[PDB]
Amino acid sequence: MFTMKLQSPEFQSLFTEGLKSLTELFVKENHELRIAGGAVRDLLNGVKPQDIDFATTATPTQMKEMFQSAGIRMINGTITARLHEENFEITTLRIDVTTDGAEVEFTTDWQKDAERRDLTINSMFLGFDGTLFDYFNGYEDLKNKKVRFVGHAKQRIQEDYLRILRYFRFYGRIVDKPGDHDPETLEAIAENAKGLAGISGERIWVELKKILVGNHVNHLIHLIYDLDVAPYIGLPANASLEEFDKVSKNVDGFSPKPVTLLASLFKVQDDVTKLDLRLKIAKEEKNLGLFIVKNRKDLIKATDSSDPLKPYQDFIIDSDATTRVCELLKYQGEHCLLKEMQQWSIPPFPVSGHDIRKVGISSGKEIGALLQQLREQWKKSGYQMEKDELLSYIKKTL
Amino acid sequence: MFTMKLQSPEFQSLFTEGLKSLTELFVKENHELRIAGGAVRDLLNGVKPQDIDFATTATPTQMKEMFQSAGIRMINGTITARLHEENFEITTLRIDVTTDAEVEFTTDWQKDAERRDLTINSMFLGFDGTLFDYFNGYEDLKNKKVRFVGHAKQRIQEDYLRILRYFRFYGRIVDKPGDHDPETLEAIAENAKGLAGISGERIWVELKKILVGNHVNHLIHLIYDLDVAPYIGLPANASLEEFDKVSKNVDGFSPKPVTLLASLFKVQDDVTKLDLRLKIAKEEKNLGLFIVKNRKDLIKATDSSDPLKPYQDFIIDSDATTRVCELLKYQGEHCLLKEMQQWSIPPFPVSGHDIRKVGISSGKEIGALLQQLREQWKKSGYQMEKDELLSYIKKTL
Ligand SMILES: [Cl-]
Ligand SMILES: [Cl-]
Ligand SMILES: [Cl-]
Ligand SMILES: [Cl-]
Ligand SMILES: [Cl-]
Ligand SMILES: [Cl-]
Ligand SMILES: [Cl-]
Ligand SMILES: [Cl-]
Repeated sequence: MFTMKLQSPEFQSLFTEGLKSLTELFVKENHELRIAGGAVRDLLNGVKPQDIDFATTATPTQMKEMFQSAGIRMINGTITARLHEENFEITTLRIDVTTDGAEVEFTTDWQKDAERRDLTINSMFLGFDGTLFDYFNGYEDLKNKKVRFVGHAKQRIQEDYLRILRYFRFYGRIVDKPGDHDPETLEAIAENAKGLAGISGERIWVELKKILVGNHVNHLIHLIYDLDVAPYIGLPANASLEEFDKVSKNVDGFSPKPVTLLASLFKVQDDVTKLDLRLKIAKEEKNLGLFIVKNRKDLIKATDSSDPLKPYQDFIIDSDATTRVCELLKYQGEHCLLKEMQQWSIPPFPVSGHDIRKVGISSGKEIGALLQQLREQWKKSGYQMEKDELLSYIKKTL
Repeated sequence: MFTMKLQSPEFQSLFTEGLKSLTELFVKENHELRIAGGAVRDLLNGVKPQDIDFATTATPTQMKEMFQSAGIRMINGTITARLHEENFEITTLRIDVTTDAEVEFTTDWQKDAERRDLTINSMFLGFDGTLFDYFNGYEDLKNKKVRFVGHAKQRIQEDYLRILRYFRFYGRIVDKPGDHDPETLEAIAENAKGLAGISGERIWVELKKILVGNHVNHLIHLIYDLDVAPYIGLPANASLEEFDKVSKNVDGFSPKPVTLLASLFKVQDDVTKLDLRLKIAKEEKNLGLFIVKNRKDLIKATDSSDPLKPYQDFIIDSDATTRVCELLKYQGEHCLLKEMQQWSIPPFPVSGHDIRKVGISSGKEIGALLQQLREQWKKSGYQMEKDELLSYIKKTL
């Protein structure tokens, strides 16, 4: 028969020498291997996936044995094999066992493993021929832009409260015009938001960062506040949503770091330190937040000036600074200054003691006095004058 | 009082704007600065020195502060300053600390002199021309004596490369070779094996200086006689008769070091073995191979119209000129060497359009006639010019 199979440049680009060797090994050893989960959703949406999860009927012991006998190196129910300088993370199909005191049972039933997954658009498998295995209407849901739980929203949320944030993230990722949400899902989120207080800051921060750099971040942050999710994920309860609205417009299209956008919710430095206590963020992330909150009102472009970028250049010359300044320029919506700053090479002071000796000066004190005069001119020019102009200038002084 | 100070054109020639600026700086900052080492020996021998070693009581930290404070550029216990388009390498006086390498800075000139190797290299010269000599180096220099500060055995064992230094400086200062201090020869012979622990790069630097310096014949003989040869990458069974002939052949004609060395090599494998030990440059290796391969067969066309022709043919058929000129030096062909060095490689002087003119229009016929002329031109030793070749071909037609 003829049947529908996926074909695209995004799918084709996955078939590296490693992947071809892996798929041939599993065929040879009579174990089914398929792409699973988020990679499938990405492929169906026309995007090459990264960090693919592969799924198999082989148990972890069978995979170990097979890789061992085939001379294939393993790294790290999941086994990671390395073939042709590429890693492949492969997980045995499983069913969760209900316990009072976490346990799974391996299975070869693809439909049972699909039923374990959260959202219908993430519950699908793809064969390497392009056959789609879809047990929960995920394909139709994806096409209709519906973000829906496998089974009942309340039950799936109460199994892992982080799925509240996943709902938001995938909604941003697939929806075109935001606004339509299933009321049973919103009800489930609002009633169970408090469950997020029991989830690690690390897990939350991973998802929140994806929401912040993803599409429809304005809609989603508003919904997070509107459903009272915000307090349980380390966000201040009384944020300036007006500032967030301005800043989200400012950074749109300019690849903000997640903390850049999050800082528009912070009134004071203490909100960064409170967020850190909850979400356990990296030093770089915290310092970025403090930098923006500290400098957003005062470190601003010069107006009626020869170089509007001069205050920012000063801050950089006087002292990681460039990254922080560029984020600030995004935050402030200074689109016509952002790229200039990204492309600005920090110039050293271009005049040396020797340059002054060459114009006839011999005294150390006099050389230092002249260099100081030249540093001031150089800084005054917005760090733009070069050696000859500066030396020309000093010869006049003399 | 009146005292003896050095005065010569060679000493005066050092006093550039740079050197004057440098000396004034050290006086103003109250640090003694003197010329040291080999530059002093050269000056005492009547020659302007090239890569002068300056010595000072100032520490390296003091010199960096002095130069920075004065806006003077430093380059890369030694500090190098650039003033008035010239570099000056200045080293703080030091003493070596015995360890199971470390030094201590000193302001005692005599202690730094005692660290130096040979008495003729252990002196200092003030910029007024005062000589500071703690180990009889001036007397040894005038008497042509190459003598260690302290005992030869102990100094050689601190740095076995000092064996080659002894040879080098013996060739440099002695006029009639033959008198060697027996304690020094004994120290060399007993410790020659220690050169096996010295890197080939360091050895090759010194060996090259010996090969292009005076009295190379005596020195290579002494290297073999004292059994230093096997430890510095030379073959044990060399043809010293060939060496004697070639050292006489190249004398006065500035041989490259490998040109003279190749006279010790019986076959190409000796070049390859020297290279394994001494890690020589590709051009140095290829010169050795060229000489060994060609010395017997690439020879002048005796009793011919152009004796140089074999060599010219080699160059035309394909660094070849440099290699051939070294071969001519090797071979003692003094009456051919300069002619080759001044020979411009001539292009074949006739083109197809010359054959066309008074031609001949067929491309095929043009190429046949040009071939005939290339042949006459080569036959003539590449000296016939366009007009002579065209007259020749007109006759042929
Ligand atoms: Cl690898
Ligand atoms: Cl958790
Ligand atoms: Cl507000
Ligand atoms: Cl960190
Ligand atoms: Cl600077
Ligand atoms: Cl060494
Ligand atoms: Cl012999
Ligand atoms: Cl030609």
